[PDB]
Order: sequence, then C-alpha cells, then structure tokens
Amino acid sequence: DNPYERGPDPTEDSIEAIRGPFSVATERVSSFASGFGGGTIYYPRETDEGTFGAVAVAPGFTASQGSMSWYGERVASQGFIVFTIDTNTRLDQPGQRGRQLLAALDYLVERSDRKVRERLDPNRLAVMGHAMGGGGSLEATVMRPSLKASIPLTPWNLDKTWGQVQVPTFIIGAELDTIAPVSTHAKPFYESLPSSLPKAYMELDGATHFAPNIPNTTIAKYVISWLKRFVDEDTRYSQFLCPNPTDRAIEEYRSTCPYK
Ligand SMILES: [Ca+2]
Ligand SMILES: [Ca+2]
Ligand SMILES: [Ca+2]
Repeated sequence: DNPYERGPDPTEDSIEAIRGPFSVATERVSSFASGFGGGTIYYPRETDEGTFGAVAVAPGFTASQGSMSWYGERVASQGFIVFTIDTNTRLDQPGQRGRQLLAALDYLVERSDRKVRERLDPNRLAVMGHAMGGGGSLEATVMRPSLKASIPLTPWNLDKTWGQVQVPTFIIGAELDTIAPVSTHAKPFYESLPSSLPKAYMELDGATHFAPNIPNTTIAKYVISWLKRFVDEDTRYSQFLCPNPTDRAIEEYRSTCPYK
C-alpha cells in the first residue's frame, strides 16, 4: 500500500468540494521569520491517518497573502499543510519569490510551531504561486529539484527557458490575460519544460489575470489532484488528470500523460 494516501477514495464531486474530509486550523507567522515576510499556515487537525506533505503559496507583484487566502482551507482540508506567504516586499521579482518560497518551506521543517511540525512530512514539499509568484514556482524548482510538485498560476517571468526542470509542473493559464499573456509567458514556459517531464497545461476559457485570486472550482479540483498525485504519490487521483480533463471551463488542456 501507499503510506501517503489520506482521506476516502475520491470522486469528481469530492475534488470539486469547497471543503474536504479534514478539519482545518491555522497558525500565524510574523514577518520576523527568516527569508520571507511571514504568512498563514493552514493544516489538517486530525492526526489518525499520519502526517501530511506541504505546499508553499506565493502571491504576485504588488500583492499580499490575502489574494491567495482562498486556497488555504479548501486545499488543506483535502490533506495538506498550506502556507500562504507574504514576500519581503511587494515589488519582489520572480527569482526572489522563488527563494522566499524555499525559505518558507524550510521554516515549516525547522522552526514552525509544534502543532504544525508534528503533522508535517518534511520529505514531501511543493510550491505554488500567482503571476510573478508563479514565475517564482518555476524558479524554486530549479533551485531545489527535490521538490515534489510545482503549480505556476498565470505565471510571469522574463526568463522563458525551463529545460532543466525535474519537478512535476502544472501550469494554469488565463485565456484573456493581458498582464502575463499566455502567448508570451505560460505557453513558452510549458513548451520549454522537458517533454519527458510529468507536466500539464490548462488554459481557462475567457479568464482574466486575476482569476487565480477568485475561488474557481476548475482551478481547485485539478490543483488538488496534482498535489495528491505528486506530493502523496496517490494514484487514486490519476483518474482526474489522465485522460485530459474536458471541463467546459477549459479552453485548452495538454499533458504528458501517462504519469508512470
Ligand atoms: Ca522576514
Ligand atoms: Ca532559464
Ligand atoms: Ca475561448
């Protein structure tokens, strides 16, 4: 058996749910934390199924953790520790955001409150972020190839080459994005990721740049599935990723299914 499986067997409704099987508590981390601007940790309360993997979540240029706060309970309740962080400054660039995502994960492993630490599997970590924070998700995987998953949301980065990434990466784009256009950011990132890498591109039909800051069942259900598959190695969730999703909200989905 897979020792990392958590919660009951999934359905399309269970990954679409506003609330998963686990109840959620929070721990606040002040900006005096080393290497990033603090944040909020969301974690599952029930301990009887074992420890959980974690994902650090970055906001974009000009923004703060509040723009990302809806991922907190919705994703943690599925069986994850979720760390929505603030950056050192609102003007930090993607490389900097990448370093701060890693500093946030290292805080979780090394210095977080006992309540979080006792629930955390330090071996199974992921990154996610919006816009320049999504560019930071990419940056982080080059900086630390041992990460289990990466989800750049409407990502922004001047660096278009990602041929060395080894971390399973799920890029979500917004069709009508004028700030980080899919034509000049999301799509060239996806095309540059190795063809041998477990990866997926999902473009949201008619969506604007700020769609990742607005609760979105299409985003949520496949974010949860991606994290389950790669942070937990949970092949119960392969069914939602392969074959490719056909939801009406999706303008395009491409992938490197199967994920062996
Ligand atoms: Ca700090
Ligand atoms: Ca590069
Ligand atoms: Ca369209």
